[PDB]
Amino acid sequence: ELDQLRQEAEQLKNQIRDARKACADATLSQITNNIDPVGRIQMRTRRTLRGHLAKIYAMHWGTDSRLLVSASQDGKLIIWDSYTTNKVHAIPLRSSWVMTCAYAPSGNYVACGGLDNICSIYNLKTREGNVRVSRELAGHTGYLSCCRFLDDNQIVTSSGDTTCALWDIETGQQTTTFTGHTGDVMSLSLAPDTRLFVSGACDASAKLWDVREGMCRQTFTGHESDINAICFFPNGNAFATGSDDATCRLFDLRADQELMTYSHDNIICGITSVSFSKSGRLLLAGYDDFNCNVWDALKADRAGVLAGHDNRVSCLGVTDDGMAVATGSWDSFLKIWN
Amino acid sequence: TLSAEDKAAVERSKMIEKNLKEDGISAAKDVKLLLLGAGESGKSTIVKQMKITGIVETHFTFKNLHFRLFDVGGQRSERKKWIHCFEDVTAIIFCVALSGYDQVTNRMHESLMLFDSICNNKFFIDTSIILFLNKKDLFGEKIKKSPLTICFPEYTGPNTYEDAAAYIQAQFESKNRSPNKEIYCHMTCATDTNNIQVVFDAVTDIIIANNLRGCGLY
Amino acid sequence: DVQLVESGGGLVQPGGSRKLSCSASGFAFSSFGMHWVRQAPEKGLEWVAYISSGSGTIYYADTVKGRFTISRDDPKNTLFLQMTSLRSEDTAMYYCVRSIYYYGSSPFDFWGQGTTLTVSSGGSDIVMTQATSSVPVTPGESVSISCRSSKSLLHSNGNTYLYWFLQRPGQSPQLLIYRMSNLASGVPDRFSGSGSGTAFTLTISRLEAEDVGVYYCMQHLEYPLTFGAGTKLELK
Amino acid sequence: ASIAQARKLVEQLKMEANIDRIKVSKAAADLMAYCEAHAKEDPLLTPVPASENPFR
Amino acid sequence: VVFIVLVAGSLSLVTIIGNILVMVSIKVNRHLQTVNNYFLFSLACADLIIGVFSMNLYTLYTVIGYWPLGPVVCDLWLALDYVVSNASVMNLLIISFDRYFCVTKPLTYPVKRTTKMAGMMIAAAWVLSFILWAPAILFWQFIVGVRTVEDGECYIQFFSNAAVTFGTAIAAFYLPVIIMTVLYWHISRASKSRIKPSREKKVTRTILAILLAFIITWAPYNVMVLINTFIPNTVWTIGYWLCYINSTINPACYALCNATFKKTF
Ligand SMILES: Cc1c(Cl)c(OCC(=O)N2CCN(C)CC2)nc2sc(C(=O)NC3CC3)c(N)c12
Ligand SMILES: CC(=O)OCC[N+](C)(C)C
Repeated sequence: ELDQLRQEAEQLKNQIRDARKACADATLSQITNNIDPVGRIQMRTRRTLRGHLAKIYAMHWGTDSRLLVSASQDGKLIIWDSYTTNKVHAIPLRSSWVMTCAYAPSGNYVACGGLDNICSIYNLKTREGNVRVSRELAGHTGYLSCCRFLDDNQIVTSSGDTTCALWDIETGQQTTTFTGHTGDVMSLSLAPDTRLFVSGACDASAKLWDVREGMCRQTFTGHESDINAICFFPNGNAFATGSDDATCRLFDLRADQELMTYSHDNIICGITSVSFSKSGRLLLAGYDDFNCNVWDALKADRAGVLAGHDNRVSCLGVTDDGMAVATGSWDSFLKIWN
Repeated sequence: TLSAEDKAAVERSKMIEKNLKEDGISAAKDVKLLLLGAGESGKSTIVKQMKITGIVETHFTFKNLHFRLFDVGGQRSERKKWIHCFEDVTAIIFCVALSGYDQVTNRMHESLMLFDSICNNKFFIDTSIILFLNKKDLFGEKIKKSPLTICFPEYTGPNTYEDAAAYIQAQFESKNRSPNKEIYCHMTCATDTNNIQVVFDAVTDIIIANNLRGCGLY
Repeated sequence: DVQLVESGGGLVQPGGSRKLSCSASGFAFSSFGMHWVRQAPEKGLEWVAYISSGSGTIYYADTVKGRFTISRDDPKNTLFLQMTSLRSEDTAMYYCVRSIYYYGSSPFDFWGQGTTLTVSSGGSDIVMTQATSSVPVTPGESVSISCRSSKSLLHSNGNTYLYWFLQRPGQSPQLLIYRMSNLASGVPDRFSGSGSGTAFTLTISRLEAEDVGVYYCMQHLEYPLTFGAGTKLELK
Repeated sequence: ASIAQARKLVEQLKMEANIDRIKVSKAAADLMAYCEAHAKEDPLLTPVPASENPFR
Repeated sequence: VVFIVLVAGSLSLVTIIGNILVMVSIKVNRHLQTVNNYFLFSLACADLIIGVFSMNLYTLYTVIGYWPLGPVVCDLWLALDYVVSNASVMNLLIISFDRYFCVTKPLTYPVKRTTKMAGMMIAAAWVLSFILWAPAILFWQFIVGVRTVEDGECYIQFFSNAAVTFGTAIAAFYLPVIIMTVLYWHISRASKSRIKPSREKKVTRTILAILLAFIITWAPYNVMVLINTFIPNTVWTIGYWLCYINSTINPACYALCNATFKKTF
């Protein structure tokens, strides 16, 4: 009976591929033959934030485009002021191996996680002064890779046990569980309206979930290695995925397939972070070869480089008003560009 | 100055930075080690002399030196993704059992292949390995009624004990192929005190070698 | 709970000396700045001293420098004020406040209950005026109070340092607005503020009987800190 | 016992095989329109003068 | 003689250009640069200045037979000369100190040290030398009462005057040599392998090379000075020219011995 269901699955995938081929008429690079190029983009290191000692693994902006969080492997989680290069808090951690950090949209809580299989949630506005651990969520069997806040009551985490979870903070119970991947999931991004999200695993696949019911809705498979970072387009109808084969692609939700691929022969190294700009015209991608590249999101031609790091960039993120981009690498420093 | 108040904030920031520097100085004293092995390798033994899911942190102090041991065999996940966080360690402790007679594919060959994999990794090119050969007395009983040709097809020589052990040790040390690291060997046995001093000497030697080469004194 | 209790006050003949202590229990005392704000038998508030976290910076009022001294002993979480050559103008209630300072913080949030001290018979400051002395109000009505400064309070950083307090009868003052717009934690949403530069207002909507007292405005642009006379509110 | 796993896989494929799709040129035009409309509100591709850049 | 003014001038060109092969290699390669390369950078800075100015000017001097450039301007050269010379020697002494601390305090010293610490040490090494040398040369003229130095040549005035002649020699040479010998002895002893080209031989070779270079180059000048106070005019031709050779070999000994440096051809 197993072979019958295998044949049925083959029929299903043939139907899917046929439909995807039928709905395709011309490529997006053929549509953009007339629109003018954006020119080269030059950016300067405006601020350098030198507080840590070990390598930096995560970073996330705040909502007001001024506050920042850094998570590094020396056991510290220190929030910065971007305009005045100050430190406003210094949170000592329990486990020194951290791979993710988060900042709440309202600025009241932050999160952290790592190889200790526990997502910790810290309270910043305590009446008694210092910052404290509010909960310690522990339901996974593998390590955590990416944690994102929905609101002050619920969080979404992605782990190494090939599963993702939605938590409720006041209770500590894993409200809904997302499953279906074959290998480790290593990235996650929330849509602007926070109703549905995407995740990127190490089986060269990215899936689209919905947080209300918990059902995988679309599967996209183009890559040839592990996918390491994911971010949406601003309008919530496309996203960009970075992998370990020197390639990053743009997938369309409505068309249900790939649109462009961004690779140039000079680069062999893999991606570690991907983000967009405010309007979606530019695409920023970190790399293992110690630099950051800017692509034309509609023309697919490099428009500049953000060099200036002694070691590989591991985190990357832009603000909510499009003013600055922050890059953090294993050299224990963070940079701000404008 | 034109910084109004706006002035206590900088004082708090400097206090925080002082705390970061003091914590770094305090945490610079300890020595970091990583523990690797395979099933039935016997790493639990070398752990149990130390004590007297996720990552476990066995902890001990010997002769005014602060030690940390990380056993990550419990992390049953993809290895390529969580080893890079474990670079900058002082040394890697490797456990090999002198019992290759049975299939898990031979266990000894699996251990040799895994040693080759970990020795030539991109991140661990310059991290010295301290090597432990367990079951010293069991292999002594075994070799009395078995040849080493079964483990290694190419072996030629005696079927005694010391020579057989030396052949295995040489085969393992054959894999380093780099000029800036060394493999230290100690043949442990059950009921054997001192396996902590075999680590103290190695760690001191590694630290002084790294200091000599770092200050360009070579 | 957060608690600040003072003790060590009494009737002392002029020219004497005395030591005051402020005991703290319920917060991270070592990471706070502490002030001393005093109040005459029936007059308003007057700032006295200040000590920072780590005891780095100390400031004094010009009228009390040299006679007094301020110290803290953070292992035992107690604050001190040692005063010598007492004068007849120093008969006052003495308070103890906490003044955490960072981006987005809420300084002057908790005020102690104070101690009574009585003594027997024997030009660049930012003067701030509150022309109204009292306003009679009826429950449920909307009332607006004013505080006019001398120097414009808008620093180049975009900030504007003005605070508002409320002193209920027979109690200790609370904090309502910090930096001219930010409503404090625990205070009702009824209160709101506005202004531009030197003209300041505080708007109360649907006032009830629980918010009757005297309102003070404080400047924090530069030391020394200055208060106002305070506008009183009374029923009917 | 793997029959349940295969049934789940085929059910998921059938549930994700009934999604309506738009024609690609329309999806390409939508992104171009969005990136053209919001070009004046993006302080990255068109540099902003130092007068109102807060990182200067 | 048109060749000695040319062949030795190439040495000044060699001395300057190579030090560039030291200045830039730290800046561009960025893998060679660490927290313990600022000292080599400062030494390269001093040695470059001696190579351009002092070498060219003296090459002119020794071929003329006298100094017409300036009867009064010569004080600036001498000041630059002795200031930068003492700068190089202080940098070598500081390098010896840092190596001793790194070997014999293996775990705490690197983390305790900060870029500010290295900068302060280098600044002190410069400033002590400059304060020691420049005012003394500029002022002992007046304590004589008359500027004895005529237009026949130019040199340092207190040559046979008082005991400043000894003190200057004993400090500037004889203190760093003794300190750097005892330190390098203790360092070469600490390199033995407890466990049991050995790692110890490869280090003792370098120690002997550096020590022999410094002592051999600076032996002639200082031994001349003392006995001269109480030299046929010609012998200083060779005495000064050995010190500049020491200056030009410093980028070879300290910098090129490191393995990572040689790759950056
Ligand atoms: C450094 C120096 C000093 Cl301190 C010096 O001292 C003067 C001197 O020796 N005496 C002894 C004999 N008395 C009659 C007069 C004073 N004299 C020279 S001459 C020279 C050079 O370069 N001569 C050229 C021919 C090679 C020097 N670098 C030099
Ligand atoms: C410190 C010192 O005495 O250096 C002398 C250098 N020389 C011989 C070029 C003037």
